Amino acid sequence: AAQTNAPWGLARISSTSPGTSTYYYDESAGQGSCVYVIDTGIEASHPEFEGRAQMVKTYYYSSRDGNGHGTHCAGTVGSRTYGVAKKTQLFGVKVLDDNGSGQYSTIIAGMDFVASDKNNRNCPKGVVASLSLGGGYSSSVNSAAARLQSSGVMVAVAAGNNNADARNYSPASEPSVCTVGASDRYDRRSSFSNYGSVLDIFGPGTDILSTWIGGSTRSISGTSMATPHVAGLAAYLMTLGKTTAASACRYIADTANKGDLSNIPFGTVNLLAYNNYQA
Ligand SMILES: [Ca+2]
Repeated sequence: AAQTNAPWGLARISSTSPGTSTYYYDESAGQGSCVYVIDTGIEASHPEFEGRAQMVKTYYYSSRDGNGHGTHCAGTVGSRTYGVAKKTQLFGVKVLDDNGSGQYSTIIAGMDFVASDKNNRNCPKGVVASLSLGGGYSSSVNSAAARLQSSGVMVAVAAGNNNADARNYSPASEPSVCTVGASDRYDRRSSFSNYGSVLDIFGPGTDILSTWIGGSTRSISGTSMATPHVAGLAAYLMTLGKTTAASACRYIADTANKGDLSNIPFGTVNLLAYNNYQA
């Protein structure tokens, strides 16, 4: 399949080179996989989701995304126009309030929720979780992310936006999950992206067009935007049978575009997520 005039980040993850605008992908498009978006919620009624999104848990008075951030992330995972895995099922877990923040105890509960809830969902091709959130180092937050990954979910987490070593942030610093840094359309490390030996992979994170609340769209930036590119890529690859939840981060790193990014500090991987689709 080919989607012309796609958001630059979609075009980038199916290209060996920057500067193109068509997204190429196998038409299976993540069908039969599931991605949990653990964030501010998802505006499921948005037509861009085509009935494939649903809120499954909230820790607040409503399951509505009153912020937009979670809807944007979900759109990069799996919206029809802005998504990597255009046929995946999307499940929203609202651990962040409408101001975009959440207590670590609530975030931990939401991770353990996903580890159990996947047993209530039909995901024959596999399960992914996208965590575009984080704060300072917490062993409890890291151990929750480790449990989620151990349970058989491909966990993708944002590296953080501190232009610092991700070792000091959670869940970014949990070794066993897939920690995602951000790049821009000219293949630079995004100025704000964290780095360090705990990163597994980079994805597009600067000026990312996706869905927003009120049935809308907008472009925003962050490692929060890079993470769902990787989560959607994992779902896509698991539907194709190329990898599994336990192995997907390594598979993505093995098949990434290697050595092509700029402003990568010494000791940080120079790997950019790539779907290696050949039509
Ligand atoms: Ca890792």
